[PDB]
Amino acid sequence: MFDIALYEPEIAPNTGNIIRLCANCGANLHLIEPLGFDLDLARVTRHKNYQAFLDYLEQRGEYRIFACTTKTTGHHVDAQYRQGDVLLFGPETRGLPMEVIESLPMSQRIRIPMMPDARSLNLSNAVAIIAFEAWRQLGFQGAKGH
Amino acid sequence: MFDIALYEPEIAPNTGNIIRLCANCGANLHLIEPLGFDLDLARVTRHKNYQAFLDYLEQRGEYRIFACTTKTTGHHVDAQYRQGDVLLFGPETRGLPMEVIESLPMSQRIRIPMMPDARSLNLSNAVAIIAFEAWRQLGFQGAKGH
Repeated sequence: MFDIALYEPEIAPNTGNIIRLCANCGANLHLIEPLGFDLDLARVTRHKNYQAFLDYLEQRGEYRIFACTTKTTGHHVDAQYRQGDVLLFGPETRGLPMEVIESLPMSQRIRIPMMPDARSLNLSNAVAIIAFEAWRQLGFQGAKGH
Repeated sequence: MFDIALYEPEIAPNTGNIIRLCANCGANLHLIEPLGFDLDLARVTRHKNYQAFLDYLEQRGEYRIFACTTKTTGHHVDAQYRQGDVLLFGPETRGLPMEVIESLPMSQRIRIPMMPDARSLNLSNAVAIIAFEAWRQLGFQGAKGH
């Protein structure tokens, strides 16, 4: 239904959790280099840089990049997901650069609700939250017993 | 709006992630002993056993225990959450015992959708998924800018 992309991921254990998460919801995982670690992987694709990631997507049919950012008023539930959507996340401590975020329509910028004075989410929990909202809107197509 | 409870949690790093997660959605965290590790914590309460956990809840107004289990046809989106609900999770590798699950109405037993042949979810990702679905149904009451 959709894919997950990590921009320059930093913490290997998080990328480990996100690989398992991708198997549970049927997503393939895109890692945009450079990684903060050295690197089952049958659903994992590495891209040299953001532009190479875009060049790879153009050849593979319909897509939209939804960027996880605090720099928006729209939450992950307000977006309307479609087959081919890609859920993009920056490093846990830095988020995505402005040149990536500003390349996207305002409606493809999504923030996860949070209480005032809370710490950032663990990246893998943020992926799980957005991935399961996309999958909900797509009727959990592919789920066991469904 | 709601609280999270871990039955005999095993892996400390997961409990760490779930503490941060609880701060993001405004939940308090209940740990039902024994823990698999020795143990900010201002929102964390330890209970000697399941019955002590129930004795603590009875004195603190309206509640329902929703148990995360594969032993149900109903998914986390089919449940209708209310203020006072408690989201209960067993250890990642064992899940909850039958004597806990069977004490609950069938509508308080929830499973997260998953692809056939996927590994179990990391516990903290399963908590994030159910916690953010409850919070969605409760209008993300308390969220920044909301």
